Parts: sequence; C-alpha cells; structure tokens
Amino acid sequence: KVFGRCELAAAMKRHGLDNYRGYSLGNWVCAAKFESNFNTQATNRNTDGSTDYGILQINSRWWCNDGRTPGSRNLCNIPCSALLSSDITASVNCAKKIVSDGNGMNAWVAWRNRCKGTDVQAWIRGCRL
Ligand code: NA
Repeated sequence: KVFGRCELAAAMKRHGLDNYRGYSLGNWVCAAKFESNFNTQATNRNTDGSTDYGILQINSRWWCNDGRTPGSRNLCNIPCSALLSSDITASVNCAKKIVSDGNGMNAWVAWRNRCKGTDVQAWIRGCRL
C-alpha cells in the first residue's frame, strides 16, 4: 500500500506515535517519506547482507527475521515480511522499540540527513487531525 501523507499521519497518530519519546508526528511522517516514499512494500538490501523492510525501513540485522541474515537478531520478534503489510501496526510497534534504545530517531539515516533540523511540522499541515 502507498499511503497518502495525511492518511499516514492519521494512522500513526492513532497508534500513538505523536510525541512518542518526544518526537512530534511530523518527524515520523518525514522519516517515512524519505525512507520508503510512503510505500509499505519497500525493501532495500544493505552491503552487509541485511535488508531494510517497510514504510520505516526496519533492518533485519537487529529487528526482524528474514531467514537470510546469518548471525542477526530479531528484537521485535517478528518476521520481516510482517513489516510489509498494509496494516502498519507491526512497523509502528517495532519502531517504538527502536526509538527507545538510546539513539532516538538517529537510527533512521534519512531522518538524520533530511528531517532533523527542518520544519518537520510542514509534513502534517493541512491534515485533519
Ligand atoms: Na534478523
């Protein structure tokens, strides 16, 4: 599923991401835009053999099991394919665990390079919510 901007903002709000660990909703919408272009089916392979999955591009080296990242962890206790669903619940619940690990949203390279320090509330302007 490819989300609309306000459609995704509403879904993340419903799932409790607005101000989660201090990150306003616009941060999460900005991260999703540049990580995945709002596409729940996005995948990208990394140099170390791991793969990033879903609308927030969660990585198989630590957070999910894809059966092909040897010596990796599965800290969200979930198959990576669950991160590709049109239902974003699994992605949001796993992202809550990531952002709570000490490094905040710096875990998402696109957020650090393209959202951090910008007017992130622009990403939810015009939305009803
Ligand atoms: Na893994």
